[PDB]
Amino acid sequence: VQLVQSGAEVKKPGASVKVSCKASGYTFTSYGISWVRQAPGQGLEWMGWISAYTGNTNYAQKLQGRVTMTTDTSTSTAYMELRSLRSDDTAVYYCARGLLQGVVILDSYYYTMDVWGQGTTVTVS
Amino acid sequence: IEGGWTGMVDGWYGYHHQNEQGSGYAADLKSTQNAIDKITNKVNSVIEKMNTQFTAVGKEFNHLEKRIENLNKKVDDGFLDIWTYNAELLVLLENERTLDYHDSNVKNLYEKVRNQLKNNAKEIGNGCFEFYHKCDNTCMESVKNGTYDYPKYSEEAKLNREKI
Amino acid sequence: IEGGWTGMVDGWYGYHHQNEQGSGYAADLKSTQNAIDKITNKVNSVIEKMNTQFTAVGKEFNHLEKRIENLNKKVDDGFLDIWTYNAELLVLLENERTLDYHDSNVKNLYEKVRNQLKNNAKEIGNGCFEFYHKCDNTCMESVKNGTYDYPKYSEEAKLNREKI
Amino acid sequence: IEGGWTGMVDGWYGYHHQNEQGSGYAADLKSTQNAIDKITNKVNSVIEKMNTQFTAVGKEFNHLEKRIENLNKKVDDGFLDIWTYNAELLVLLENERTLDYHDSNVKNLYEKVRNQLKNNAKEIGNGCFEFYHKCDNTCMESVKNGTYDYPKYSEEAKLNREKI
Amino acid sequence: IVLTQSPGTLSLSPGERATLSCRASQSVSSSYLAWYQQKPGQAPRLLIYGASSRATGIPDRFSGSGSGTDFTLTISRLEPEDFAVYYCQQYGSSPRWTFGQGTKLEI
Amino acid sequence: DTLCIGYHANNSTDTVDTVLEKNVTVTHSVNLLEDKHNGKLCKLRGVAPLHLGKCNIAGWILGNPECESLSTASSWSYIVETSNSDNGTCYPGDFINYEELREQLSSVSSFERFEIFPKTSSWPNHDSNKGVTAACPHAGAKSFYKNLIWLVKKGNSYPKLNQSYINDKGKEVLVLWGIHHPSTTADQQSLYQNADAYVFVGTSRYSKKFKPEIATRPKVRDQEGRMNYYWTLVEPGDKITFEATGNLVVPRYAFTMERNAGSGIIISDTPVHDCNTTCQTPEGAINTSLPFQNIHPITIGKCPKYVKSTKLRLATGLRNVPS
Amino acid sequence: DTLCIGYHANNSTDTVDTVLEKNVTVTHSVNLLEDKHNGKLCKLRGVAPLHLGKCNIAGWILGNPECESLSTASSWSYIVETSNSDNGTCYPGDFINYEELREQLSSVSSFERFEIFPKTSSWPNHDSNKGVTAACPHAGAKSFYKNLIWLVKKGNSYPKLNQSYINDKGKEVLVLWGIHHPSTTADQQSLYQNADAYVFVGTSRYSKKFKPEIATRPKVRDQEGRMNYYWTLVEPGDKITFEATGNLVVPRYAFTMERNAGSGIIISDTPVHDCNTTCQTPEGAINTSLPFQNIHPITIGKCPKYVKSTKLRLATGLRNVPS
Amino acid sequence: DTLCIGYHANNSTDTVDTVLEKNVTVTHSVNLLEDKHNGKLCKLRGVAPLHLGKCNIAGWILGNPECESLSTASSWSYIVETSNSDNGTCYPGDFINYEELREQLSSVSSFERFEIFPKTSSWPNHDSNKGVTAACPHAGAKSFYKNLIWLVKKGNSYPKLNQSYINDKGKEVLVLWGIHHPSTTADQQSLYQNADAYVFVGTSRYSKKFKPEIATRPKVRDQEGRMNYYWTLVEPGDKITFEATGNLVVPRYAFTMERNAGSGIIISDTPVHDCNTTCQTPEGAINTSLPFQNIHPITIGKCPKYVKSTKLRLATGLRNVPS
Ligand SMILES: *[C@@H]1O[C@H](CO)[C@@H](O)[C@H](O)[C@H]1NC(C)=O
Ligand SMILES: *[C@@H]1O[C@H](CO)[C@@H](O)[C@H](O)[C@H]1NC(C)=O
Ligand SMILES: *[C@@H]1O[C@H](CO)[C@@H](O)[C@H](O)[C@H]1NC(C)=O
Ligand SMILES: *[C@@H]1O[C@H](CO)[C@@H](O)[C@H](O)[C@H]1NC(C)=O
Ligand SMILES: *[C@@H]1O[C@H](CO)[C@@H](O)[C@H](O)[C@H]1NC(C)=O
Ligand SMILES: *[C@@H]1O[C@H](CO)[C@@H](O)[C@H](O)[C@H]1NC(C)=O
Ligand SMILES: *[C@@H]1O[C@H](CO)[C@@H](O)[C@H](O)[C@H]1NC(C)=O
Ligand SMILES: *[C@@H]1O[C@H](CO)[C@@H](O)[C@H](O)[C@H]1NC(C)=O
Ligand SMILES: *[C@@H]1O[C@H](CO)[C@@H](O)[C@H](O)[C@H]1NC(C)=O
Ligand SMILES: *[C@@H]1O[C@H](CO)[C@@H](O)[C@H](O)[C@H]1NC(C)=O
Ligand SMILES: *[C@@H]1O[C@H](CO)[C@@H](O)[C@H](O)[C@H]1NC(C)=O
Ligand SMILES: *[C@@H]1O[C@H](CO)[C@@H](O)[C@H](O)[C@H]1NC(C)=O
Ligand SMILES: *[C@@H]1O[C@H](CO)[C@@H](O)[C@H](O)[C@H]1NC(C)=O
Ligand SMILES: *[C@@H]1O[C@H](CO)[C@@H](O)[C@H](O)[C@H]1NC(C)=O
Ligand SMILES: *[C@@H]1O[C@H](CO)[C@@H](O)[C@H](O)[C@H]1NC(C)=O
Ligand SMILES: *[C@@H]1O[C@H](CO)[C@@H](O)[C@H](O)[C@H]1NC(C)=O
Ligand SMILES: *[C@@H]1O[C@H](CO)[C@@H](O)[C@H](O)[C@H]1NC(C)=O
Repeated sequence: VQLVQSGAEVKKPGASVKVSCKASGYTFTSYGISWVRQAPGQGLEWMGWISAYTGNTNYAQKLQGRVTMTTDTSTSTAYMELRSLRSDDTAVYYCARGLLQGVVILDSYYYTMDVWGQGTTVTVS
Repeated sequence: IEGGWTGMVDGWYGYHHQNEQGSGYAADLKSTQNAIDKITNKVNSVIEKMNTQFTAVGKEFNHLEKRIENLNKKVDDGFLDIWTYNAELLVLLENERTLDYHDSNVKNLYEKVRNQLKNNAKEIGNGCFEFYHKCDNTCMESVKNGTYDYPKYSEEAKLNREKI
Repeated sequence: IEGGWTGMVDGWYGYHHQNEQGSGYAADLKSTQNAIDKITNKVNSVIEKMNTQFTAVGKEFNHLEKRIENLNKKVDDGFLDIWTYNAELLVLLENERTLDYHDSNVKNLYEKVRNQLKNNAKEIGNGCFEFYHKCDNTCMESVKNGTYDYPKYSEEAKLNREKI
Repeated sequence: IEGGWTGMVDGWYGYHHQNEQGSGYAADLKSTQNAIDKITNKVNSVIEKMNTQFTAVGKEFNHLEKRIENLNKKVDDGFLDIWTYNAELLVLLENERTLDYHDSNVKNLYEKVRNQLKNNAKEIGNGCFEFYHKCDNTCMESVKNGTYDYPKYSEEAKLNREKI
Repeated sequence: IVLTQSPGTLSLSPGERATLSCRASQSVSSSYLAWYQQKPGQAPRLLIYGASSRATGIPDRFSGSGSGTDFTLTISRLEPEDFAVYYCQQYGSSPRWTFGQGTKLEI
Repeated sequence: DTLCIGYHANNSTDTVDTVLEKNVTVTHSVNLLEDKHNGKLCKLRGVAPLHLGKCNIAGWILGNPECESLSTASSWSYIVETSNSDNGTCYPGDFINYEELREQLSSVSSFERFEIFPKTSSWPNHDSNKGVTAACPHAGAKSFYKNLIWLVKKGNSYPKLNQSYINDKGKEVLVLWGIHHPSTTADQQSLYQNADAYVFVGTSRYSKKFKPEIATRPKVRDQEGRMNYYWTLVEPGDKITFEATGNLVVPRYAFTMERNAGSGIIISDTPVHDCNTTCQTPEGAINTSLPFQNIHPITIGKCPKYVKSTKLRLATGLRNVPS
Repeated sequence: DTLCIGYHANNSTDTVDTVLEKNVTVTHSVNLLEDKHNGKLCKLRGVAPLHLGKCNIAGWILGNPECESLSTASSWSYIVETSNSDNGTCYPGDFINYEELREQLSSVSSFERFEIFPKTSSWPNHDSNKGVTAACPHAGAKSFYKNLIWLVKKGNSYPKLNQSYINDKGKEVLVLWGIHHPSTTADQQSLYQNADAYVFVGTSRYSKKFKPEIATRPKVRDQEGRMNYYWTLVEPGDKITFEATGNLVVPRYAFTMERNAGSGIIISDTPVHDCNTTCQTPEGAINTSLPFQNIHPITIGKCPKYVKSTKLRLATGLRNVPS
Repeated sequence: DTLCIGYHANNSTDTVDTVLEKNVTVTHSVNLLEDKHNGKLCKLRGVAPLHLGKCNIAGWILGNPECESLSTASSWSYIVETSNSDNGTCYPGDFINYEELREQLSSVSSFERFEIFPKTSSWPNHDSNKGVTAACPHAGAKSFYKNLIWLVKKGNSYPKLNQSYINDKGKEVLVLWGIHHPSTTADQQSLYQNADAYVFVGTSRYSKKFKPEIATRPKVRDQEGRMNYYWTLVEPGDKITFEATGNLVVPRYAFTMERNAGSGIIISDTPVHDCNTTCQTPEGAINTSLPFQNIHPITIGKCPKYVKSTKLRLATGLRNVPS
């Protein structure tokens, strides 16, 4: 039903950052979890997707090698590791429920992001 | 291979785990997901590739246009036969392929295990394998994960073969 | 599995008996009958699934309806082209599957006898197996029935290992 | 079989050799010739089975023949939907068939190699084989052509197996 | 794959049609497109699941359409909440999503 | 002791094609394409067709003298014409909605001919014993149509016709009539009184006024005039009326028919024989359950679909590889 | 330490047919054939249909007094007619090119009624208040069509009509009129002056002259005389003229219309409910996404293709064989 | 001392869709869908097309003076009509069975223009030099059609016309004619003395009498009167008779035509060039043996079935995986 993001923090360039997304109200392992970045202004550009059920991931081609995701299914929390942060990467990241796994998808609903979190508002400076 | 398992909770393909430290029915997550995604694309290709336009069928004709009215019926009947016949064969052919496709994947899983073990376990022939060497749950997970090494407990298996 | 057997008139699949106590060809009637049932259902599915209505094809038009006669001709030619193209592809595709199906089944018997015989016979690769152990007619019958009592033959294999 | 070879001059299937006299890629001429001829016949069958008769698609009707214009449109739209749906499914199913056909051919070649080298080479499972005995260009060419005679080397591989 | 928003609703009054549309760079299935609404200061929410239908807890005023490369939102009547940024979500063949530029409606 | 697994061989030379290779020999196969026919026409669903060796539909329905010898059946599934059958219209002319009539008559469950307006009592004021064309004589008798009679002036007078009929049967009634178009005014007066003629025919659903078109035309069958042939169906319980001052060919016989199905017309020289079929092709009836045939694109009944191909044969057996 | 390779089994009873085997139970399946409907009619594309109910399309389009109460929508997605449709033409007669009018009206982007020739001032030289019939009374009032008025002689005088409509609107205009065919000459003279008369209607596109066809006819309703009904489309800017001395039934109302993408006419007694659907069937709205349906093939809209087969289901899971 | 088995790869970018997965890269593929054309019209069956450029089929077939810049050909593959083909019938009118004539003219194996009724001797009692109209200008002066002539009274008298042509050729003859409908009675009386006049045309199979319909019509192309255009085919051995007392426009030229009805009518604004193709599409000719094309639903000849899909690429090679 809900997605809860971890608290915001301010990091210096060259560090790595851990972003957590806790999900509740539905079976965690039926749905995948995606991340979307929103810089101040501009618009949404997709960050990545991880299959909570299978552990499969998919990342933006231009960002390959610096973004890695894992899922802890015993705690029901997804984790994102963002390497080599630069100052232009200040943005609010959102967690969303993505394509579901384990059954045949006939409806168009499940190819969309239905529930979205509050946003972690990570600042890089 | 020889029948399905009612003990699985979530998944289509999987393994039976019987060990001194525990027991259960752990699904083959990567193979099930690849097969399901391919079946999903198969069904969506069958459904979405039907080209539908905004049209209307059925026409009113005058007494003196019976020759045309039957032509409309002829057209509808011809399309009906085509749509019935191809649809039946399509469904039947897709179902045949789907079942063979699924059987191939389970056989592939059997081969996946077989080629990985490299004579470190006894093949039963009923779709099951009995390990010669002692295999812990970490070993079992290594087999499920597809990263299991025959050398790691190779000599013990040979000794257990001699014990035959 | 290379060429066929000219003397086998009791079935499509079977076994070749070459023993000093007797020889000859014999069908695997359960497998052969399974092939017959699936192929018969296949042909009946191709035949029975076409919808046929009581209709009339061909219509007479006068010299001021050539446009309409040409429309009827276009309809008949379209249906003729669709039915010929679909029938030719259905026949060719299904014949490929029928032949592959049969080759799969003969390979399935080869694999099944391999799994029953295990290490008690040398594979030739041309569809033949040469037994190391002496197998009496009834012993053969047990092989073809899928009830080969492997442990009572291994004791002779122990002596045959001194020959290899 | 784990990836494509961009260094091959020609042929769809082939071999790579690593030896003291040389190293490189070569085509399997019999398998590649058979696959090329069967695929060419498949393509020619797809083209040849359609034989359109001379027609004139499109008819002009006056203002007070609107039902006839809608009937002609109905016929053209129906044929358009049948041909589009059948063409999309024919190409998709044929492409699925071609890719499985190619994987079957390479697996069958792999199995033929297993049949000749069943007891002479270490199976790795990634498309590679490692010889236990020393093999020069002549025995390698024999394996490529077929009919490699196992007894000529025999026990030397056993001693290397003993060392391993 | 990319989309161009080409917004035509940059400034308009409440009560009139917002004839906003999205263009895809390639023809896509209607089942893979969705439209999102985000009010500044709040997290985004889903508005339409596919060009042809709406099945969520949202007022009946939101009804989209579209085919091929040309898709529209066409929200029939505006209100104070309604003016918020709109996004196009396009699913590809891989498990990957791409977004358009979007646009803000000025009150 | 050697035990081999393999498959049987056969002396059959049946050859099939596949996607990947052509001319594959198999030991057993079945056909989908029927390439055989009986060469005979026969009854469809148990009711014999109406066969008109010399007459066409126009001849039979109008009652051309050459059609007197044709048998009348109570029902048909289809109508058979021969390729040399052209003894149709006697007086040169053209049926209006001819093809519509030809298709509507293709299948009748109950067909009866009856005299709608008795020749000897319906027209006491007109001469019904003339109207002779000399175009289609019967044994030199110059006879006119048997189902229609052509009325002429009694003698220096043509009293106005006013006739009506009530369809008191439970089935549809097919009523035929014609309009004569003399070539000249002098012939209009010689044959009919009152050069300015009116003809009106109508039912509750059908209502049409006719006038003559008097002009000199090319000679056909040695006559320079023309006749138009019209028809209509009278629903049960309705009324059909005729009003005329001349130039009207009135029916004598009319047909009662209950239409129940679609069917066509076969043009064929094949003789008719008693056989039990489900589909009739102009080349001959077929005896098959197979999905396709290559006999003729024009068939009647629950026929296999026409395919322009030499063979559609499915393999059912094994590839035939000699020892 | 045992591992065994196998697959999921379930309690599902879905049975799927394939080529090699029939009645195979599968753990999961997807239906391709839709066999449900809402059971009520709804608005195709969200645009309301025109519901005539008991009244036919000729009746409503002509202003039949029985169905005067029908409202007019500015747009239609399709037309709903009941199976007991009656009160079409209210004076015995027959529309010519009736089906073409019905087909053209099946889908209209814009449809508004206007008075083309105002009754009060358009015909001061003729009596417009006696154009009534007992054939189709409104509550026994002995009235006539609402969209057409029937002019009769005034003062035993019938001046020639020379009326026209300029058509300065930007959309096509549908103009309907009729021709009266009295039972006898005495009725022509009693009702109209000038027994020998003509009616001419034409545009740049259409030009046709009509003449009364006076004859006694079979009685329909309580009258023998008949009316023929005609319609034309008037192109924008194309002047339409009505020149007549004969039995012209002049229009009073005409329709301004712009046609939408072609649709059809559905005949059904199903009640109309207010909802939206992707597709309309005579048994009710269907809003499915599946490629096939088995609901009566007279659908309007973009819809699944109709098949006769009882069931079409694709397997997605494995054969369900518990062990 | 090792060997590896594997498949070939190359620098291929061909993208192939499959049932289970999309956008598969293959080393070889065959494109079954033609999406290219040469942008030009060309010869079909080796015979040059008839290209009208600016003329309508009606304009050319009646001999419209603006169309004189076009020469005819002895054989046609198809007829090309452009989007600017406005120069059709000059005089306002409605060409009856115009679409059927267009179908009959779609292709002819042998076509020649024959002078059926030479002006010098065919009408010694009528004036064949008048009949030019402002609605058919040529060189700034009033003119008329070249294939038809409009007869008027020669000496304040219009003798009855009786002319016929005997078809002494071995091919069918297409004969065109028309009938004039003056705006008012005064115009017919000034133009023709008879006023009450008829036109009769007939053959063995064709017989029709026409009468002028005199009425005031909307003004089209500066004229109120109308012309009706008719045509008929005369089979070898038959004759055509024209009998009229006024209001007849009679042919001067007629065409001998050995018909080939297989072809159609193409609408295209692209020029005709020299090549040999098997199918012509409005965008341009194609040269292909492939089963499918996505260029246009409307094509003439032996071409691939139009398909709306973007691509039907059939794989021939194996999956391309660099490694
Ligand atoms: C699971 O498989 C991956 C394959 O790369 C491997 O890297 C990982 O270590 C495995 N996990 C285990 C054995 O827990
Ligand atoms: C084959 O084996 C079954 C048990 O699996 C047994 O019941 C049957 O009698 C056997 N038949 C023969 C011929 O040995
Ligand atoms: C095959 O041999 C049998 C004899 O067993 C014979 O009856 C049959 O006609 C032969 N068929 C052919 C095709 O030679
Ligand atoms: C197949 O065999 C027939 C003779 O039965 C022969 O005419 C034809 O050319 C052959 N086709 C091929 C491809 O071998
Ligand atoms: C079959 O033939 C019999 C012969 O007496 C006939 O009565 C019956 O109606 C026929 N049935 C069909 C279906 O032709
Ligand atoms: C029947 O047709 C033949 C055909 O040559 C003709 O000679 C004969 O006069 C015709 N008879 C009748 C009665 O129509
Ligand atoms: C058709 O075949 C059946 C046998 O199945 C036979 O009884 C019947 O008489 C045949 N009819 C014809 C017309 O050949
Ligand atoms: C199968 O079992 C599940 C258990 O949750 C139940 O919900 C479902 O309805 C059952 N299905 C059938 C067909 O019994
Ligand atoms: C399939 O099973 C149903 C019962 O669920 C039965 O009524 C039907 O006849 C069966 N069909 C076949 C072909 O066995
Ligand atoms: C539309 O589809 C939904 C399912 O998504 C269904 O509940 C609803 O009843 C349908 N409406 C109609 C009118 O059929
Ligand atoms: C859908 O139906 C509802 C019924 O209340 C209606 O209000 C709404 O306007 C309809 N949709 C459209 C696009 O008109
Ligand atoms: C409408 O039709 C009914 C059906 O009989 C009839 O009773 C009624 O009088 C008709 N009303 C009008 C105005 O035609
Ligand atoms: C692909 O590689 C070959 C190697 O010879 C080269 O000739 C060809 O131009 C290359 N293709 C492209 C598109 O660069
Ligand atoms: C297929 O995938 C490749 C991967 O980079 C991409 O470049 C190409 O554009 C894709 N083609 C389609 C049609 O999606
Ligand atoms: C092919 O085109 C040329 C013109 O370039 C022409 O001369 C030749 O006759 C054409 N071929 C045929 C068979 O007509
Ligand atoms: C030919 O078309 C042009 C189009 O502008 C028109 O002006 C001209 O009058 C036409 N010629 C004739 C003879 O009608
Ligand atoms: C048609 O294509 C073939 C294919 O090689 C080519 O040889 C021929 O010249 C082409 N003809 C034209 C007219 O383009």
